[PDB]
Amino acid sequence: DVLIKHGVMVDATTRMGYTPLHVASHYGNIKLVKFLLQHQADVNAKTKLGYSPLHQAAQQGHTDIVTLLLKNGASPNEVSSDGTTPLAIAKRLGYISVTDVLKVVTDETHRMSFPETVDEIL
Amino acid sequence: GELLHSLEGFLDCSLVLPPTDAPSEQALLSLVPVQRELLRRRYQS
Amino acid sequence: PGTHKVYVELQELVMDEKNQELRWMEAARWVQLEENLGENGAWGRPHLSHL
Repeated sequence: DVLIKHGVMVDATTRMGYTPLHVASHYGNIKLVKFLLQHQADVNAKTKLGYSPLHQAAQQGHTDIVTLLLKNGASPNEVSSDGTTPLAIAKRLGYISVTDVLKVVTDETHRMSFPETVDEIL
Repeated sequence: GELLHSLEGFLDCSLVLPPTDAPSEQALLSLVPVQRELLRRRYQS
Repeated sequence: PGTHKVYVELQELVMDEKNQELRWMEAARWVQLEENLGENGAWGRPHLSHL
């Protein structure tokens, strides 16, 4: 809230194209996902490898982020450069709950995306 | 207001089954696509 | 952490027998599927919640 009021860009991208909505969906922080989406974050933003904030939620098994991202405009059919859809990933790591929700919204038809992290410590 | 909006979406995807004189257990299976599409409509915006 | 799964309990204001005093006693519970408490005291079969 303090950062966004200052004028911080909501859709800032890292070297590989990850937005703060990508990171919040990846780490299972649904309250910040709602906060970012309330402040005009791109729900269908893609990284350089074509991963949506919905592929991160499905890859990490966060079913409630999957629900909240779908209800805010996430596409269950956009594919990544690796050739995976947010559901195929759910089936690949065997997340039954994420597969069940993404199965309803996804029509008929081995790389893991990880946001960069800071390893600094004193 | 958010709770009311969620409840409006809940009612929009609710399937009302009116009374009928002949329960066939097969015409009830004709509403499988209806329930599937109503769930896609709740799980989607 | 932000959202958890929810276990729902339905309680009704009922009067007992031996005392005729009002008490909140459970009637239904929702864990994915719903269960209703009968007069005998046993929770019934889980069932889809029709309204």
